[PDB]
Amino acid sequence: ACPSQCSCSGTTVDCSGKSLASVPTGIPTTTQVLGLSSNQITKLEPGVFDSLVNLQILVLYQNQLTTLPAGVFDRLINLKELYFSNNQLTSLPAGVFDKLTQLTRLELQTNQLKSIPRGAFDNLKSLTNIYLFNNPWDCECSDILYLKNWIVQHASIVNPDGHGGVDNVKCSGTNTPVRAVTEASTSPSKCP
Repeated sequence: ACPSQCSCSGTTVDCSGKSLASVPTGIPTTTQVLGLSSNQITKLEPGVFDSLVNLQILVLYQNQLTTLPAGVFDRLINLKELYFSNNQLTSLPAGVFDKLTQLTRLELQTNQLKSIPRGAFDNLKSLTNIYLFNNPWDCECSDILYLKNWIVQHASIVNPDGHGGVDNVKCSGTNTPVRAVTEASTSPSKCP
């Protein structure tokens, strides 16, 4: 059955724009597309998505999330697209994307991210487009070096489709490109 606060169309569950603070309980396990955008979600509980083994698209755009619980996406082995822009994310858990081998699209723009955990994208061997602009990347901290190395390596897939490319991943304050950060200019002690 469709959750009372959402609208359902086939295997798509549209819970967007309903002033929700919580993900509904009892989303059908056959769901392939889950829209949660434009709500009031500030915190996801551990395991909130574990049932959604058939999910291919997850939309969390325009909420107020600041962190994620460890393992939150681990059961989403069929995910192809993750739309997580326009939240307030300040960090990502280690390993958070490790199970998303089919992911082609990852949207992280317009958050509060300072760095990406080392190796976070290691298993994303289908990824064709990632968005990272409009985050206050902390280029004084040595934690930035993985992101720098990864965007330099994979420059063609960063911020495509008119979003400024690899150069639009910018250091907070100085506004210089993250891709130009040198190891010697960073410090492990200048890390919040």
